[PDB]
Amino acid sequence: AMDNYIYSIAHQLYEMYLQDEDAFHSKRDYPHKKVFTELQKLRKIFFPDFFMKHQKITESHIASELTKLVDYIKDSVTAYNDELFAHQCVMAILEKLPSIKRTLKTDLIAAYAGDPAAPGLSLIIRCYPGFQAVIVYRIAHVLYECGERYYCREMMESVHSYTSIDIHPGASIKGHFFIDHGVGVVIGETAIIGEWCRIYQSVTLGAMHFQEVIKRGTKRHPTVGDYVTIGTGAKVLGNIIVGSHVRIGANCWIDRDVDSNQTVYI
Amino acid sequence: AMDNYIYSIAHQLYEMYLQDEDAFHSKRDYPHKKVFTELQKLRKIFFPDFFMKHQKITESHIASELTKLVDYIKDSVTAYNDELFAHQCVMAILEKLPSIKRTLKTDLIAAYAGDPAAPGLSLIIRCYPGFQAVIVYRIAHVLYECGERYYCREMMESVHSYTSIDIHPGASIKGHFFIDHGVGVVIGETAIIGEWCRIYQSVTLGAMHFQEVIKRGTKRHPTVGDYVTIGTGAKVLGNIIVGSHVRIGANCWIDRDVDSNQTVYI
Amino acid sequence: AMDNYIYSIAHQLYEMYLQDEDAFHSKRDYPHKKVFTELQKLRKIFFPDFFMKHQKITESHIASELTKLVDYIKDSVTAYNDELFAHQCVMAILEKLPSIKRTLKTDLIAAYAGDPAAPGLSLIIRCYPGFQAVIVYRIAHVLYECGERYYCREMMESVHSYTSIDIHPGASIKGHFFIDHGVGVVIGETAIIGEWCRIYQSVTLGAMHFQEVIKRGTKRHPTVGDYVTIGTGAKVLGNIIVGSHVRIGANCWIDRDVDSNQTVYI
Repeated sequence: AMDNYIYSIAHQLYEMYLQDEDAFHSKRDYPHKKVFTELQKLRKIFFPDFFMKHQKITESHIASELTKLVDYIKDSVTAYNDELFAHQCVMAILEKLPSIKRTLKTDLIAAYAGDPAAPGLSLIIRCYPGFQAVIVYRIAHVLYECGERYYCREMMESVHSYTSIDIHPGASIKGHFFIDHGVGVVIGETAIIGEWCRIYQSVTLGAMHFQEVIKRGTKRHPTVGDYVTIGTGAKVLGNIIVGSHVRIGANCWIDRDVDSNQTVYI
Repeated sequence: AMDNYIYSIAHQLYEMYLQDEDAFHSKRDYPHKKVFTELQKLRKIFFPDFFMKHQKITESHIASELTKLVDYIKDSVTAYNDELFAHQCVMAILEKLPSIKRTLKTDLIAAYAGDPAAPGLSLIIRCYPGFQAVIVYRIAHVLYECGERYYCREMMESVHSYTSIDIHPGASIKGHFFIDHGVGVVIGETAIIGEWCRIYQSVTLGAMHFQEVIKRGTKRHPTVGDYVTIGTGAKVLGNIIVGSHVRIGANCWIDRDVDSNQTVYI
Repeated sequence: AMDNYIYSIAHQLYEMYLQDEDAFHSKRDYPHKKVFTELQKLRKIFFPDFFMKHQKITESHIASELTKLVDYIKDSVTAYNDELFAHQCVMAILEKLPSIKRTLKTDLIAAYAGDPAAPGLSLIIRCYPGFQAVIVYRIAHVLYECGERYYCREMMESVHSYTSIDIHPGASIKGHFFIDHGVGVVIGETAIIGEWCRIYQSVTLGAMHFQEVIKRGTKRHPTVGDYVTIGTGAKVLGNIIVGSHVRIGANCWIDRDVDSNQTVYI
C-alpha cells in the first residue's frame, strides 16, 4: 500500500521533471558530492539532472530513491515516536511532495532574481546553502504539521551544521523565498514569512528570553508580509508584525510592529 | 595502571548513569549519527541511553569507549607535546569526568528551562549544538588547565566546524550554561562566565585588536557574573566586568563595566 | 605535457619547502584529519611537515598529490565547462602556485602577529579556519581570473560549509591577510582588499539588494586599503572606498567612503 502510493508520487515527480522548463534541465554529468541522507535524496528526486548521471535518470530509479528516503524517515520517526504515527507522517510527506517541488522552483527563481552573483540555476541547485536549507525545511515542516516534534528538529540540525542556517521546522514560509549567504540565520518555531522574502546572513526572526522554566510554545516570533527584505545583521524579535514591501537595514534591532511600504534604517 | 584507573572512572560513570533521574533515561533505540571522535565518545559515555542500543549498555562497554577515547586523546596530546605530558593530561581528564558529568546535567537543565522550543532532554542531548559544544569544551578545558595549548585548541576547532560555535578552551565557564542556536558565538581564552549564563547566536565575549606582533596571552576578555543573558548579536569586548542579573540587548556593543541588576539596550 | 609541467611546479614547491624558515618546519608526525579534497591536497603540498608523515615527504610524493589535485580540479572544471577551458584553467593554477605559496606564508605571519591566542604557526597551519579558507580561496581566485564561474564558486561553498566563512572567489585579496574566528564572514565578488587586512567574525564586505531580476555582476562591493581592521559584526556595504589605516568598530554599519587614518565607532 505505501509502496503503491510511493510509485504514484514518484511517477508524478518523474513527469513534472520531464516538463520542467529547460532552465531546470542539463545534459552535463556533474561532480558527485555526498551529503546528509535527507538532503542527498531530496536533491536527486527533485532536480535529477544536477545530481544523477544522465544514463540513470529513469522513472524507476526515482522511485527507488524515494523509497530509500521514505524508509529512512519512517525508521527515524518511529525511533522517536511509534510506528503508526510514523506511517501517517510519511504519507503526509508523500502527499505534499509535488506541491513542494513547485514551491522550490519558485525559490530557485527568487534566488536567481535576487543574486547579482548567480550564473544560472545549475549553481544554486547544486551548491547554494540557502537552497539546500529550504529543500530540507519544506519536508521537515510537513513533519511538524503532522505533530512530530523530534525527528523534524534533528533534520534541521543537519541543515544547521552543514550550512549554519537555523530554521525551526514549525516556521511557516511561502514561496519565492531566498536566504543569501545564510550563515547565522535563525528562524523561530512560530515565525510566519510571506511570499518573495529575501533574507541575508546574520538575520534573526525569532525571540530572546531574559532570565526570571519558561513557558513552552505559543505564538512568539514575527509574522512577515510579502516582498520583505531583511538586511545583513538585523534582529527582528517578538510576536510583532512586519508589513509587506518593508526593507529593513543592516544591523537593525526590530522589536515593535513595522507598517507596510517602509524602509527602516538608522 | 592507567587501565585500572580507567576501569574505576568507567565504573563511577556507569553507576551515576544508573542513578540519573528518569529525564536522563530512555528505552528507545535512537538513530545512529556518526560525529567527530571526541564528541562521539563523550556522548556515549555520559548519556548512554541516547547513543547506544539498549542491549549494549554495560559497565564493560562504557570502559571500552572510555579506553578508545583515552588512547585517541593521549595519541593526539603526545603528537603535539610528549608522552609524559600526555600521560599526565589524560589522568587529569579521567579525574575530572564524574564532575563534568554533573555539570553537564545542570547545562541540560538550563537548556530545557531556557528554550520554549525544547520538547524534552532527549532532543537537547541528541542534537542541540550548544550542548555538543559544551560537552567537548568541558573536556578541552581540563587539557588547557594542564598547560596544553595545541590539541585542546584543535578539539574546539572540531566544535567550531560542526556547530559554528567558537569557544577557546581556556575560557572558564560554570554550570547551568546554555548557548541557544549558537552560530557565530565566540568566547575568548581568558573569558570567565558564572552560573546560569544564557547566550544567543552572534554573541562575542572576547576581544578585538586594532593594528599597531601583539603581546601573547594576558587577561583580556570579559568576566561575566551569575544569571546573565546576552541577546542575539551583542559584542562584549575587553577586560571588563559584567555583574550578575544583567540582561544585555540584541546587537549591543559592550566595552565598559556593567553593574549588577541592570538591563542594557538602546 | 601537463605532466612535465606538473613535475616542474612540484619541483619548485618541493625546493621552496626545503628553504622555508624553521617556523614552517616540524619533525612531529601530527594527527591525521581528513578534509574536503581541494583543502586536503593544497595543505599537504604547501605545508608538508604538518600533514604528511616525515618518512613520506619526498619530491616525488608531492608531485603525486599535485597530480591528484590537478586531475580532480580538471575533472570538475570540465563538468561545468569543457575540456579545453579546463586544460587552460589548470595551467593557470599550476603557474600561480609558487606565488600563492609565498603569499600564504605572509598570511601565516599576519595570523600569528594578529592573534594573542596563537602558540605557533603549526596550530594556524593545522586548524585555523581563516587559514584553511584562504588557502582554497587563493586557488579558486585563479580559476575566477580564468573566467570560470561555476566550479570556483563550488570550491568556496566547501569552505563555506567547513568554516562558515563565505568568500566569493572573484574577490581580490592581497597578502598578510587574516580572518580571526571567521564565522559569519562574507566577502563579495567584486570586493578588493589590500595588504595587512585583519577581519573578525560577522564582518561583511559585500552588498545587499532591496526588492524592486537584478542586474548581473558590475563593481558593487567595497575596496579596502592597507592596514585596515574591521571589528566583530561590522557590515561594510556598497561600491565604497575604505582608505588605509582605518579601524572600524564592532557592529558598525558602513555605507559611505571612509578616509584613510581614521577610527570609526559610536
